[PDB]
Amino acid sequence: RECDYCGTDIEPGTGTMFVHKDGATTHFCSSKCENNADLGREARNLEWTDTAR
Amino acid sequence: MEALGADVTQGLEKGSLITCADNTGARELKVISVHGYSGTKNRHPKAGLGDKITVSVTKGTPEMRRQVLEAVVVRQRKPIRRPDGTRVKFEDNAAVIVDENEDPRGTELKGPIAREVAQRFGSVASAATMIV
Amino acid sequence: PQPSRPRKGSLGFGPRKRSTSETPRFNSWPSDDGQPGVQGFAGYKAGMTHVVLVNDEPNSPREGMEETVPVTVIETPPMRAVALRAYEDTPYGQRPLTEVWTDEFHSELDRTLDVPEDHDPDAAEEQIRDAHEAGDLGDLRLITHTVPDAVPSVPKKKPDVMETRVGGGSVSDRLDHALDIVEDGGEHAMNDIFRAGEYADVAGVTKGKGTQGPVKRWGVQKRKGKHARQGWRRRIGNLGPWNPSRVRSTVPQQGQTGYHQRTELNKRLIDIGEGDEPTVDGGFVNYGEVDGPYTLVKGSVPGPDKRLVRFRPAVRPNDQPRLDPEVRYVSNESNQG
RNA sequence: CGAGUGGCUUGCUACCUCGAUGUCGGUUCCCUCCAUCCUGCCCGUGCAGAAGCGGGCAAGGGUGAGGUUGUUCGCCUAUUAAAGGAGGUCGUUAGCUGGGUUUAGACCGUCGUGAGACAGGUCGGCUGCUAUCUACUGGGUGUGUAGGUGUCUGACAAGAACGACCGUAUAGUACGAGAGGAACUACGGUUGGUGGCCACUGGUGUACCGGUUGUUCGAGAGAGCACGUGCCGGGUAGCCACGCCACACGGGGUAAGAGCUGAACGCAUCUAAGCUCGAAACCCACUUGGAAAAGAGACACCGCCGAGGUCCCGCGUACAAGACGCGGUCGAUAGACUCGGGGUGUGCGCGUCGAGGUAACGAGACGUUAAGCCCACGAGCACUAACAGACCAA
RNA sequence: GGUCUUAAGGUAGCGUAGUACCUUGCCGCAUCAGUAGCGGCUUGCAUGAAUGGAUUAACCAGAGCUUCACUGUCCCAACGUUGGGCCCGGUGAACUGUACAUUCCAGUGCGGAGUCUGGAGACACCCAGGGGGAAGCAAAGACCCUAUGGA
RNA sequence: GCGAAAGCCAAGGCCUGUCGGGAGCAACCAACGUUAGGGAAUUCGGCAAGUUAGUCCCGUACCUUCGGAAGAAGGGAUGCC
RNA sequence: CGUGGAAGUCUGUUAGAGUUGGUGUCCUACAAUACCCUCUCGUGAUCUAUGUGUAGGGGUGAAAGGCCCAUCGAGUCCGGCA
Ligand SMILES: [Cl-]
Ligand SMILES: [Cl-]
Ligand SMILES: [K+]
Ligand SMILES: [Mg+2]
Ligand SMILES: [Mg+2]
Ligand SMILES: [Mg+2]
Ligand SMILES: [Mg+2]
Ligand SMILES: [Mg+2]
Ligand SMILES: [Mg+2]
Ligand SMILES: [Mg+2]
Ligand SMILES: [Mg+2]
Ligand SMILES: [Mg+2]
Ligand SMILES: [Mg+2]
Ligand SMILES: [Mg+2]
Ligand SMILES: [Mg+2]
Ligand SMILES: [Mg+2]
Ligand SMILES: [Mg+2]
Ligand SMILES: [Mg+2]
Ligand SMILES: [Mg+2]
Ligand SMILES: [Mg+2]
Ligand SMILES: [Mg+2]
Ligand SMILES: [Mg+2]
Ligand SMILES: [Mg+2]
Ligand SMILES: [Mg+2]
Ligand SMILES: [Mg+2]
Ligand SMILES: [Mg+2]
Ligand SMILES: [Mg+2]
Ligand SMILES: [Mg+2]
Ligand code: NA
Ligand code: NA
Ligand code: NA
Ligand code: NA
Ligand code: NA
Ligand code: NA
Ligand code: NA
Ligand code: NA
Ligand code: NA
Ligand code: NA
Ligand code: NA
Ligand code: NA
Ligand code: NA
Ligand code: NA
Ligand code: NA
Ligand code: NA
Ligand code: NA
Ligand code: NA
Ligand SMILES: [Sr+2]
Ligand SMILES: [Sr+2]
Ligand SMILES: [Sr+2]
Ligand SMILES: [Sr+2]
Ligand SMILES: [Sr+2]
Ligand SMILES: [Sr+2]
Ligand SMILES: [Sr+2]
Ligand SMILES: [Sr+2]
Ligand SMILES: [Sr+2]
Ligand SMILES: [Sr+2]
Ligand SMILES: [Sr+2]
Ligand SMILES: [Sr+2]
Ligand SMILES: [Sr+2]
Ligand SMILES: [Sr+2]
Ligand SMILES: [Sr+2]
Ligand SMILES: [Sr+2]
Ligand SMILES: [Sr+2]
Ligand SMILES: [Sr+2]
Ligand SMILES: [Sr+2]
Ligand SMILES: [Sr+2]
Ligand SMILES: [Sr+2]
Ligand SMILES: [Sr+2]
Ligand SMILES: [Sr+2]
Ligand SMILES: [Sr+2]
Ligand SMILES: [Sr+2]
Ligand SMILES: [Sr+2]
Ligand SMILES: [Sr+2]
Ligand SMILES: [Sr+2]
Ligand SMILES: [Sr+2]
Ligand SMILES: [Sr+2]
Ligand SMILES: [Sr+2]
Ligand SMILES: [Sr+2]
Ligand SMILES: [Sr+2]
Ligand SMILES: [Sr+2]
Ligand SMILES: [Sr+2]
Ligand SMILES: [Sr+2]
Ligand SMILES: [Sr+2]
Repeated sequence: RECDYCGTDIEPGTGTMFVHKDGATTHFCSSKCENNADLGREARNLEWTDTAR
Repeated sequence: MEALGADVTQGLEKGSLITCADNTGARELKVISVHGYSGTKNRHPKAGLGDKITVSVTKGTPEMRRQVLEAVVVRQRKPIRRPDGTRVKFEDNAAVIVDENEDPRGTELKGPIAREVAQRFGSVASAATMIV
Repeated sequence: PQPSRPRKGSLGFGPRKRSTSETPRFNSWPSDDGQPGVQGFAGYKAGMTHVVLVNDEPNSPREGMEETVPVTVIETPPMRAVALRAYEDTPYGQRPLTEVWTDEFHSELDRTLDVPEDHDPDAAEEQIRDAHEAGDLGDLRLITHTVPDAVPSVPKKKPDVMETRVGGGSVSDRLDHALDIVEDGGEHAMNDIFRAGEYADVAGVTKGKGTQGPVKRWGVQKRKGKHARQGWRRRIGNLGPWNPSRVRSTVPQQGQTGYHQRTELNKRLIDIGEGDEPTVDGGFVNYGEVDGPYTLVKGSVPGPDKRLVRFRPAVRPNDQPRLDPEVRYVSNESNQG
């Protein structure tokens, strides 16, 4: 699995999956990715993100 | 009860106000008790994903309001742990009103439901639209 | 009428003082059954990682599925059974009779012991066998020591010495089994005693925390609400009633917490290998890199990294042995982060 | 109607205390009692079953959360296996609380000519002390046993280290017309308690990196101050719980009870002698402490001109002093450096762009730049520092 | 009762009240559950008209009650910051002190004992700690009675 | 900046709100910062802490002695160039 | 609509005055009435300095038996007095 936010591979036996109100699902590899997402930042706009680079 | 298949950190207590994820006419529920639970001195009785709870209707239709009913916890904000180590958390805390036989009082369920809850309460699951 | 409530903490691990030996001392050993064999081994704690295992439990709904299991990596290089001590049965319990030592000693055993220069293994053996003919032989145990030098992550070279009981078939067969092991040089490995998938009891001296108060040491509550603002936050209500006019040792008080011997039961051994498969990127924090004989113990193990931990075949297992679990994955992701 | 036991209620007495022993309730923390609420094992039934009801042994463990009221009590609600009662100065202010009671202010009703009063109500209203002794929790130094190192023994001591529940199979079975509806046993999980641990999730993280407001250093760069971070965002190590791991089976002796054999008393009789069974309770099992156990212990090796130890030095798996543990060139113990592994989020400078603007100027954008800065971790590496060296010792 | 004491015999209003003993009065509202609070009833133990009654916009560090929002008050505690605390140099008091004193369990005793009795335990000294006991220290009580006391 | 407000800085003054040294510096206490999920369940009582907040625009109930209630409430906006 | 600028008027740590709560800190104190935060007032029956007056069964008192130099239901000193 890849982190639906940054794009890196989620280490097996790690991370969290957030279940949206509409039933959608977001697999986060870490708290950092979750926190940046909560601030409304889009992964492509953050240089350190695999998605961006 | 039948093993949940996941480890839960109870995210609710006696007195918590949660969402009623169904079409019974009850919009908001207040946790009053947790089925089969026994705490300890000073400890607030806790409830979480998969637990059956006695509840009170705080918001909703006039006929439903103030009624003391049973319900099943379908979603919670505090993470739960699945066998493969992944944590799972929802956008809100929700329960579905249930009867003496554990069949949902309402006809339709609103929002996603945890698979673990779906397995424990089959009839509650069959009414589910999305099982995550 | 004042709600009931269990007391704060167990009275079974007292007194809560600093341990006399940093090296753990088992206070019990397994039963005597099949083939004779050393009833214990030891290693050094490195750190933890997780593993993905295939469910073995035949009574589990998840039998045959992937499962993530926490694992503590312990470096378990070969040890040396340097001597065979015999105990005789006396009206005052068991007492050491004699010991049969060797010639081959590790290059740095002299950092702890006064290595024998003139010894007579045959006279000791003779004395032991004579005691057996008389039926006064209590039990047989091996003086064992670790080889810290084989573990780079551990600074010490001074071997850690402990006594490990030898149990097995009849006394004659294990007396001979013991002597065989010792005579070689005493070299034995984790493999010789344990098989991956079995349950072991792990002993170790816990992490030290120096002096700590009742809240952390015994789990007593903190003063609540207004009672927390008057000048008392982490102090208990009272040291006792008016009568008896003395403070009972049972009241939760401040003192040494940690650095105590603990013996944790039923620790499943996930894998016994050798090399760097379990090692972590960047190295185990405050430890180093693993690349040698190791043991993956399910869950936690008492003590900090670098501490000597002891293994022993489980004396009171709850479940049946499900040998050689299938390890699909072993995390090597950095522990820093 | 009669006979008792307790000392939980109330009354009685005035024996102790008024050059002063801080009232009620609660809270917190510890020990206990049994007249047992649950749990274990039993007996009877107006015992089919399921469930009741009554009784016996039994104090191991448990007995919780909430609404009014200061309440104790009690009423009430939903949970529960059950939500038992009592003693410890009606345990517990040199522990807390100040809501009740019970000063000085004030109001009401009633009483009083009045000052004032009330075993009525009401609003406000003060709690000091640096522990000498003893007690206990933890930590040291000495003496005794009587040169050193290592390993043990186990008299004693502590434990609840484990208690309880739900679910599945048994089984829609036994039982019962039906309705209803078990058990042995084997499994899965939960809860309360207990000990430990940090890979995972979560918290912190005034290490660190970034953004940004006011002001000062002329601007830029880079900084100070705005409380021990100006504010905001992220967060390594570490510490943590909201996270993770572990906490029997089985023996032995019994109670109540079910029985065997069996006599006094040819019979009968579980009892008088003897015996087979039988409780969550008792003992063992398991964990923890424990050579100062005065019968002051055991074994092996080393040494008595030298074993070992101390000072010293580099350090932490240790730590309030002390103690403990490791390394000291026969070396990787700490640091520098370089890698690795991490945190933040794209540096200064310069170039292009940029709404505009004659121009000056210009917030900002892109590139250089997976940049820059930083690291309590790891590895490599003797480069620096563990040098020099003093001393005790049968 | 369908007057009598002692003049009159409570009118408007308000009312279970800061007044109502009974009392958690009854009905209702609100809450899962409300000796509280509010509305109504009210025969008021013992309301009531400048001993002022009723009512009231505005005002209030005045008493009580409810709701929304919020949060470590709580579930249940954690980590961190600064000053102490601990160790070292220097400076350097006070409270308190019949005596002895290593105590513990029972008992006894003017019935609430470290010191009496019987047992049990107990090698000496020192550091830190929270305060169980010394009916700890601080005051010839802050309650009650007494005095041919005081104001 | 509304300001004799805060905060920062001059002129001027001071390091005398006058004992120091050491331990990542333990327990415990005083003042504090940050705390997941629940959100007053705590308590006699939201005590303590917190929430809100400046300014402009929209909009503003019962009741009223017509003054007031009222900043009721509720909603939106806010920098730089 | 504007002007005007009233008020024992509002906000306000302006100066200044005061002190609801914390039942916080202190309680051999910094202090025989102190410290911090919160809180109240702040154009008036306001606050404030100096001067001046009222004296003990007497003053003064928007009244608490409050105050009259750390003492007041009758000051302090000495005397009556051993
Ligand atoms: Cl408390
Ligand atoms: Cl409940
Ligand atoms: K008295
Ligand atoms: Mg409680
Ligand atoms: Mg980590
Ligand atoms: Mg991560
Ligand atoms: Mg008397
Ligand atoms: Mg006293
Ligand atoms: Mg009985
Ligand atoms: Mg008991
Ligand atoms: Mg009492
Ligand atoms: Mg006391
Ligand atoms: Mg006190
Ligand atoms: Mg005190
Ligand atoms: Mg009151
Ligand atoms: Mg008066
Ligand atoms: Mg009062
Ligand atoms: Mg009424
Ligand atoms: Mg009149
Ligand atoms: Mg007196
Ligand atoms: Mg007096
Ligand atoms: Mg009096
Ligand atoms: Mg008289
Ligand atoms: Mg008089
Ligand atoms: Mg939280
Ligand atoms: Mg309560
Ligand atoms: Mg407040
Ligand atoms: Mg004047
Ligand atoms: Na205090
Ligand atoms: Na007391
Ligand atoms: Na009696
Ligand atoms: Na009390
Ligand atoms: Na019991
Ligand atoms: Na109650
Ligand atoms: Na008393
Ligand atoms: Na007090
Ligand atoms: Na009290
Ligand atoms: Na038995
Ligand atoms: Na009247
Ligand atoms: Na006022
Ligand atoms: Na806090
Ligand atoms: Na004491
Ligand atoms: Na000086
Ligand atoms: Na006009
Ligand atoms: Na004040
Ligand atoms: Na006078
Ligand atoms: Sr009590
Ligand atoms: Sr041992
Ligand atoms: Sr032992
Ligand atoms: Sr206080
Ligand atoms: Sr006593
Ligand atoms: Sr009994
Ligand atoms: Sr029973
Ligand atoms: Sr009482
Ligand atoms: Sr009552
Ligand atoms: Sr009071
Ligand atoms: Sr009362
Ligand atoms: Sr009264
Ligand atoms: Sr002697
Ligand atoms: Sr069943
Ligand atoms: Sr049926
Ligand atoms: Sr600063
Ligand atoms: Sr702000
Ligand atoms: Sr019997
Ligand atoms: Sr000895
Ligand atoms: Sr009338
Ligand atoms: Sr004696
Ligand atoms: Sr102290
Ligand atoms: Sr200057
Ligand atoms: Sr000075
Ligand atoms: Sr932070
Ligand atoms: Sr409340
Ligand atoms: Sr409450
Ligand atoms: Sr607004
Ligand atoms: Sr004004
Ligand atoms: Sr003002
Ligand atoms: Sr007060
Ligand atoms: Sr405060
Ligand atoms: Sr102070
Ligand atoms: Sr004071
Ligand atoms: Sr003005
Ligand atoms: Sr004077
Ligand atoms: Sr005189």
